[PDB]
Amino acid sequence: TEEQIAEFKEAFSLFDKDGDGTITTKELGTVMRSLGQNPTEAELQDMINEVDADGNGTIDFPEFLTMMARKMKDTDSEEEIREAFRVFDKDGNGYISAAELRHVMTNLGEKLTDEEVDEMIREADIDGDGQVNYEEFVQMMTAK
Amino acid sequence: TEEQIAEFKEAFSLFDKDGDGTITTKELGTVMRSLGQNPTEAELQDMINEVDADGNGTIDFPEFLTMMARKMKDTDSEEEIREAFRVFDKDGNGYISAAELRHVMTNLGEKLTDEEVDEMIREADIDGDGQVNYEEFVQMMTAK
Amino acid sequence: TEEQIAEFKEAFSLFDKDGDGTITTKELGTVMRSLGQNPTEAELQDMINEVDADGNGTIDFPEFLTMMARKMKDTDSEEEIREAFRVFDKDGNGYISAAELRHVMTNLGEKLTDEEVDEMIREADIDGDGQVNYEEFVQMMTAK
Amino acid sequence: TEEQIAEFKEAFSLFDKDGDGTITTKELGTVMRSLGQNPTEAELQDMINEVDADGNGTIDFPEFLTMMARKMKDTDSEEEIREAFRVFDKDGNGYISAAELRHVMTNLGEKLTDEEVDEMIREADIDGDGQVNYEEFVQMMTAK
Amino acid sequence: RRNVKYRRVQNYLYNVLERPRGWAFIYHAFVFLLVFGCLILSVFSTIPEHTKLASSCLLILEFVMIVVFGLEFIIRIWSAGCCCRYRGWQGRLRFARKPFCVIDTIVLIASIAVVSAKTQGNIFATSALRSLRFLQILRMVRMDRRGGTWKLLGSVVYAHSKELITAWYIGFLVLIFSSFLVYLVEKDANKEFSTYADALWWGTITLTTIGYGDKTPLTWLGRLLSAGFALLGISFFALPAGILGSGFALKVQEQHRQKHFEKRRNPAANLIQCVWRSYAADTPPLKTVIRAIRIMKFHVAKRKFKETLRPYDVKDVIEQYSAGHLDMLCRIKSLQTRVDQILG
Amino acid sequence: RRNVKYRRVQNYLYNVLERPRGWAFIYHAFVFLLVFGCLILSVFSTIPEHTKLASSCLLILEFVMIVVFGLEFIIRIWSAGCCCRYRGWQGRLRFARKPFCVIDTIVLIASIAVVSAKTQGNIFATSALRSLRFLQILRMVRMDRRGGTWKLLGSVVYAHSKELITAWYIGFLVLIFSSFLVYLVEKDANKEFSTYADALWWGTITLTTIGYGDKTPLTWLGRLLSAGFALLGISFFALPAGILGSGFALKVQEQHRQKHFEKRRNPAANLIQCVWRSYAADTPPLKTVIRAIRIMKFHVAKRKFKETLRPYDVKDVIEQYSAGHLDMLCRIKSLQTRVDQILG
Amino acid sequence: RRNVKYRRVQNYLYNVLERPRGWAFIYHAFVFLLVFGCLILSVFSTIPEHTKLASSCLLILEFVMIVVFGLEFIIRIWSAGCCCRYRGWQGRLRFARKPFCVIDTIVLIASIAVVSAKTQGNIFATSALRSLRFLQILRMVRMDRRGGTWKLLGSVVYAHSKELITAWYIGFLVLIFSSFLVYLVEKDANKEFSTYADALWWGTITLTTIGYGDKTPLTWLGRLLSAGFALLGISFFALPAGILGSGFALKVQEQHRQKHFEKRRNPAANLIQCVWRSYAADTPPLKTVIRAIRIMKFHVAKRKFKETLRPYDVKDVIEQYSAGHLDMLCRIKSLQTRVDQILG
Amino acid sequence: RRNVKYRRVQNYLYNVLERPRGWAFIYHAFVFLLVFGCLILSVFSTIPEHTKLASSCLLILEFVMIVVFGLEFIIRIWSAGCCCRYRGWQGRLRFARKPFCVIDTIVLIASIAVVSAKTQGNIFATSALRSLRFLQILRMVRMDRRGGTWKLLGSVVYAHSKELITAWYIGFLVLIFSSFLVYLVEKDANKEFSTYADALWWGTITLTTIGYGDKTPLTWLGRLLSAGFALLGISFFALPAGILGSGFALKVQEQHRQKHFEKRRNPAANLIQCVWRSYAADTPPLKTVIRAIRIMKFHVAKRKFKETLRPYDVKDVIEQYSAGHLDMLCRIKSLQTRVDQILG
Ligand SMILES: CCCCCCCC(=O)OC[C@H](COP(=O)(O)O[C@@H]1[C@H](O)[C@H](O)[C@@H](OP(=O)(O)O)[C@H](OP(=O)(O)O)[C@H]1O)OC(=O)CCCCCCC
Ligand SMILES: CCCCCCCC(=O)OC[C@H](COP(=O)(O)O[C@@H]1[C@H](O)[C@H](O)[C@@H](OP(=O)(O)O)[C@H](OP(=O)(O)O)[C@H]1O)OC(=O)CCCCCCC
Repeated sequence: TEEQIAEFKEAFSLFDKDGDGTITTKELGTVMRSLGQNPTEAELQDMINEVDADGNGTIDFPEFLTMMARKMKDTDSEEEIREAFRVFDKDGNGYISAAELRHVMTNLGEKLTDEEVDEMIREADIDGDGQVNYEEFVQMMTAK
Repeated sequence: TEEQIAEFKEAFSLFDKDGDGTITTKELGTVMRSLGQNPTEAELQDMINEVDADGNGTIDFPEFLTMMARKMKDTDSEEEIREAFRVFDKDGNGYISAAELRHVMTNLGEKLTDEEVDEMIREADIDGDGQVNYEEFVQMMTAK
Repeated sequence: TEEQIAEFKEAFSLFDKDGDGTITTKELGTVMRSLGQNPTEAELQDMINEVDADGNGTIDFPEFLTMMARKMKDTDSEEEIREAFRVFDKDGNGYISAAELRHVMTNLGEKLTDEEVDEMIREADIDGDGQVNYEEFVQMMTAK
Repeated sequence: TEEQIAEFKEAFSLFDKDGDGTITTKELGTVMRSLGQNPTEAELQDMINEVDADGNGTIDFPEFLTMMARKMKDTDSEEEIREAFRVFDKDGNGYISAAELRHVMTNLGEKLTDEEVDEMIREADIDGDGQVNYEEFVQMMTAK
Repeated sequence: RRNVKYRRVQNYLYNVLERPRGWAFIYHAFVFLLVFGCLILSVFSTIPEHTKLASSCLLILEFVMIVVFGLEFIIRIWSAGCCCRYRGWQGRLRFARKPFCVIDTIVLIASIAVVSAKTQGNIFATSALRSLRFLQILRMVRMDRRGGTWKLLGSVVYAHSKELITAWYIGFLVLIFSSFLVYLVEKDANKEFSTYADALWWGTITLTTIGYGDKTPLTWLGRLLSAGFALLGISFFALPAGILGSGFALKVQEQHRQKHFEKRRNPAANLIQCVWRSYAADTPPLKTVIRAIRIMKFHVAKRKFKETLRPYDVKDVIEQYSAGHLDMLCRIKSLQTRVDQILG
Repeated sequence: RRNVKYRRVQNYLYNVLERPRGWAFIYHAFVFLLVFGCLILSVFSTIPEHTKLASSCLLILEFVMIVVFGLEFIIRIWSAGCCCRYRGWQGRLRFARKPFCVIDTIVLIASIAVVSAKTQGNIFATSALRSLRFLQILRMVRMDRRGGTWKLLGSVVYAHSKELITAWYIGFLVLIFSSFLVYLVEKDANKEFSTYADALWWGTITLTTIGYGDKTPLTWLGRLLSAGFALLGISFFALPAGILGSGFALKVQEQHRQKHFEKRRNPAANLIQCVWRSYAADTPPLKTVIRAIRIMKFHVAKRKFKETLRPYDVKDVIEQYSAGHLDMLCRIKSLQTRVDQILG
Repeated sequence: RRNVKYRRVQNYLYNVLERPRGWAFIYHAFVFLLVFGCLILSVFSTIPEHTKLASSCLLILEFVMIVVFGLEFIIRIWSAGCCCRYRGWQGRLRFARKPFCVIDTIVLIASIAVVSAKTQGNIFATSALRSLRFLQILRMVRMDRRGGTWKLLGSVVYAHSKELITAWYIGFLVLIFSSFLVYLVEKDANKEFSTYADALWWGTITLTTIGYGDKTPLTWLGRLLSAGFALLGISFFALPAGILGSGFALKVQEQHRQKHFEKRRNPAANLIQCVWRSYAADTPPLKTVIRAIRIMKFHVAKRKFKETLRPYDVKDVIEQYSAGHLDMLCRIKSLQTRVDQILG
Repeated sequence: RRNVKYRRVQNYLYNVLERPRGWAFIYHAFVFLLVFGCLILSVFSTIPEHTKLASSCLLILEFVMIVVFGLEFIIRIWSAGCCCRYRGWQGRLRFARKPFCVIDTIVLIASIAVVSAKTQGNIFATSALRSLRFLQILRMVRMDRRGGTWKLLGSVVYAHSKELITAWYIGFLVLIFSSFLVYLVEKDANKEFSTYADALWWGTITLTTIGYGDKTPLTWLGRLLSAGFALLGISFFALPAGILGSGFALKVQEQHRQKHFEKRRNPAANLIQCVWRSYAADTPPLKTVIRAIRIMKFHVAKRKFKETLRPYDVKDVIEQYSAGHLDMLCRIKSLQTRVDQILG
């Protein structure tokens, strides 16, 4: 994992920009705004709290390494994703229509760019009388 | 009642200021503001509605004459006054303290000038351990 | 129905002002504002949705033709009108007073011009102790 | 108590700044603002009402002397302090953690200066697995 | 001074008698207890094994009753005359004109008649004596002002009329159907279920959960049907009590909430102040017209004092903040217009 | 004029008959009382000790019944024809097509048949007579429009389905367990507790609080277990009635609150005004397209008239003032921008 | 350290004994179960067929009872002394001064007396023994602090006094009237309805739905009147239970809502902080006056800590946003004035 | 395609079996009806006068029972394997690991054993047969997922613990006191009130309103005391049912209100969108850190998706508009400052 830890350290040095070795709300906000995000101070606080496990309020290199070590594809994550998909389900039959999903992704929550939405719609089988299973989606996007 | 109707007509001509023979909200508001009142348009509407009995929305001379004909001292008026006094009563014993009445008249509702309040307090017997009957007040101020 | 479809096409071309063949919210809003209406964007959305039956959000010529084909005088429309009249009824006796109807039309909902209101009041029999049936009104205005 | 009454009179003369012999809201507010407090008019009213016992609304010298005569260390005061400490208790075991108390004193209510907070934390025994009794605190700060 | 206190206490007596509050309620609780004791002794007089002692003690209790109610009656007349509306002979007569005052009068003379007849022993009076005893409930009847209780009950019954009727209809259907079925099943094996009227009596007793036991199904099929329909019907018969109780409790909660939201204090003070203005009223024509306007203010504040009596609504504050919205709109409009004026 | 009044009163008769409100409810209360009296007399006809007088009076009451219901039936037909939807022969036939009109028709002819059979005395008719009498409940059955009561009950039962099922499940478990335990304890000392089915009957009678007394535990241990389980089970058996009653009362409170928050007045007036606009509708093409747009306005206002029918929500005003927030944000933004323009 | 832990655990014992919470409630549930078992065995001692074994087991259970309550008594004294208010001999005496501590003391010595008398067999003690046994309920009685339960009940009864009185009045009228009518109808045919007192007993048993069955109407007219009045009266007799239950539930809902709206956290912290300020208090005259002002702050924050204890009201936020309105008014006024200054 | 539909229907079968909703509830209502019919026939088997036919029909019904439950069992295994978590042999074994699956398994093999023993006639099996029959309730027991009902009941009982305890305490005191007094009054005249335990039995039966009638007071004083204490005690014994029912209804109202205020839709969509972002995640180091940040967003949106699950509060909007206040304050401050800049 020498390459992996080297990459993690490279990223952490990119974010830190100094020898402090910890991530503060202001520095993280400035780095993320360098890409043109403009988040909130509460956003910074919540994001940093999500990472820290000691309660000091700063993300040290070990905390970032531990956070990035765990794989995204996890059983609890899969269950959360499945129930989130079920939240917007009709009859709970495991299938969703393309149009309603398009509307949900375009209005509810984080409004995504139409290019990405069309890419994901065309990624899977959208045929079948306009109904597409989301179990298949869940399988593909949890494959890492 | 020739003198009385003459006085009523003099007052109505003072208020009307023209040959229309009816009182509108705007004209009444201007006349009352000439004394420095500055009321509201809703105030004008409510005041004129209180007088009119035909629903046209204007006080004609007969309506003003009928309104001023009835005497202020009336049994229903006396009952209303007595219950209003009872609203701010302690134990319903018919007596009120000078201090609480002073506070009520100085804060609640139409805040009166201290000169008038002192005049009315000194008008009646304010002695008696600081408690004064309001039944006696009710009798005196309904005497016309 | 060649004359009728010709008139419908003339109106649709007047509204469209181009070869697109469909009605958008912005274009409809501009055309209606040319008469001095100044509606809302939500008004445009609701108006266009009321016409469209495919969910695309634009009124094509066939949709306008279908909308204008159905006659205004319909049994369901008559029932809706009768119940709407009953909403402001006293005792449900089928009769309404001229004054209360005047007040309702002058204050509640779309405030109409007094000229039109007087025209409609004089259109029917307003006599009879100040009470006029609204069933007769319902019959006349549904005659097309 | 000649020295004590002399000190009380010196303080009362410092606050009064005149021969009136009574403390008004405005004068008290100005004196306290001379130290850079900037309180509210409602604050002045509540503070003066807390002292006065006659209802006139001004603190005379006897009222200030009576207020300062009673000792801070009192049984009722001790009970109030103990229950206030219990309000933020976990399991009601008589012990509180240093971190949660720090957070409470830094966020809830009157936010104190970190210097004073550290001084009070170091005043008592903060060891013992991070848990410190507040009964001991209550005993020490009520000693006068 | 002396007369002043005389009328002051007379007024306090009026308060405790005709205006119960606090310990006056304790006083009226005592008189109700005396009435109830008289009623219980009157009932015990019916029993022959106790008739002798029941009537013996009832004579003395009735004597005490007449004494105490006569004293309360005269004190009530005097204290009522205190109020300056029933003062003087004419006012006392007017107070006697009250339906409950005349009712007290008649029950009191009736009670004296009871005592005198007891002393005499007239058979005709004796026979009437029990009916005369019944009149004492009239005291409790009077204790209810303007039939308050009744009205309250009616109100709730009218508020929940639809659901009470639903419960009654469903319960009646269950009663009829279950009674008929149990009759059919047990018309022969059980003699007590001989006539459908007997089955109806059994059904009424069962579904109300009285369950006397005089009639009970015996055949097993009859008992099964009885069990099932009894479950359904006991639920539906218990409904009306539950609906009325919940209505009463929700009504209390509403009254409490309205009491808390009572904003009538300041408008009532406005009414008092404009009343004082109208008093001060009573350039001749200018003074007369000022008096007219002050009377108008008095009436307007009375209307305000009444619209406050209307309890609070959330819709009210919805309109209130809605007014806040229009306010902010106009405000920002003006601001931008004048800032544009600046830019110019 | 004359015909005008003729149809006006005809319409009032329709209102009192098919549209009960106010005193029309008093009218229908009277007819329900007559139906109930007929049912009570029919029941008393069952008793043999009163069968003679019961049937004698029931003959005359049935005669009055047929007369009054025939008169109401014909008056109902005529008044219904008044409404211009059931006018004329075709409209009267359509009104007769109503399920309740045909039900009234059949019950009426049945009643005549009852009277004729009584006059005759046919044994076959006589046997059928009681079943024929039963039909009179159909009047009350008809009095419920579209099964309102039923639906309401169902609604509440569906709203509280989870808790009703909880109460039923726990109560059933308590019934089974307690019945079994009392059976075990008293299977020998008490003969009435011989078979577990008898214990189940006792448990059902006990827990419902009917308590006939036909079966009662005797052994002291049996009585102790009976007492404890009876406490638990009476509570759980009383639950469903309490849950349903509280549901009914809370539903009434919700209906009352929604009624108070009814803002549909102004949108309904908008619907009426746009209806009048569409009427006024009915440059040829410009007029035709204006008519189209007016019809669109009519439909839009109908949708508004419907979304008002949706009762009020606090979430609604939460969004409303939330709109207030965005408003203030934009407002201040604009203000600061233009003031900066000034500074420049 | 060692003594520190000694007093720490002593305090925990005080918490579990005199401050039940969590598992201390489990502990007190156990002691209540022991008291209840002792009471049940004491009752069974009454039965002669079981008196021998009942008393035999009751002797050992009473021995265990005395042992456990003596241990709890001494542990309670010690743990109470822990709290620094009952520390030392004087403090232990003060704790014993508590009414419930002395009650525990007397019941404990009484229990020892019971055991000793049992050992002896004194006839005079024997006769007193049952009365002595009764005292054990005093444990449960003590478990209620400051009569909490009682007060709560009273509160609700006072809150719903008007409607409880309505239900009682109407139910009493129905009882009297129905009992009298059934008496009249059945005074002759039925012997059990011989005296009106017997009819009253029947009415009370019926309307409460107890329905013993000892007295039941027989004549059909009597049964009809009984059925109707029984329906009305069972509803009205069930009312008070329903009203009280709904009151209790609505009170719980209010308590829950108030708990959620509890904003007292920050003002309580203000009270603590100003208490610390007053501590820090304890230029000589300047320091003394600063101490005076800090004491004033302490009292002010206590008042704030109390006005927070007052639960939440919607009227509060109505005034709050109303303050928002005045704020916006003043704000816009100032804005327009200064923009006009600009224009100038 | 074909296999696709195969698994699609397999999933629908899983939904109807293990995820009841809509008509699947109708399906499970049917199986519950079959279980209940089997239980009723099993009970009737106890009666000797019907044992022959009861058992004869019960044999065939048990045969049908085993067939249908075996079919449902295998279909349930297959459909559960559908879900991709119980797929394959290992997944089927995991599904069988469910407590309710193994319970179904054991009850099914037990039922087969019942049928085989019936066929044989083994005395030892015969004796065990009734206990085996009892197991069928396990179907209903299984129908409750995670003991939902139980938990719900417990919740309410814990929510109203204080008032339930109040009702129990007062009712117990009334029971003890009234039973003792009636015992004292009737210890001699009435033989059934011989031992205080008998008086306690009478009191328990009376106050619960069961009123068997086996013991009833005879002496008039006994009947008077019984009447009064019966009124009080019936009210207090009925309390717990009323309190629990009102608690259930208020809980339903709260659930309904929370459902209406459910704002979780948009944050749940945010959670889904950030999940898709994290998927898209899976300059190497820049991509890896972007993946880390996307995982952080996923967790943050899950927390948001959870804090939405927290129902709505008015305190929430109080803070919301309170934020509105601070907003307006800052806004006006900025405005005035910049306008002063203009003036300068
Ligand atoms: C049934 C047998 C006889 C019953 C008699 C017992 C009944 C009895 O005598 O009540 C006395 C007392 C009443 O005063 P209580 O403090 O309870 O009532 C408060 C007070 O009424 C306030 O005025 C209310 O605010 P609001 O201004 O209205 O808005 C407030 O309601 P809320 O705003 O906070 O919500 C009330 O809390 O309550 C008891 O202590 C019961 C002790 C029971 C001891 C005796 C028990 C028998
Ligand atoms: C009667 C027989 C014995 C009864 C004992 C059974 C009674 C029993 O032991 O309760 C335990 C537990 C209590 O905790 P429960 O989760 O229910 O209570 C939550 C919790 O109390 C929160 O504090 C409350 O918010 P708040 O801060 O107050 O505002 C919240 O109310 P709300 O805000 O969401 O509305 C509550 O939801 O509830 C059960 O699971 C019942 C399992 C029953 C299993 C055993 C059943 C016997």
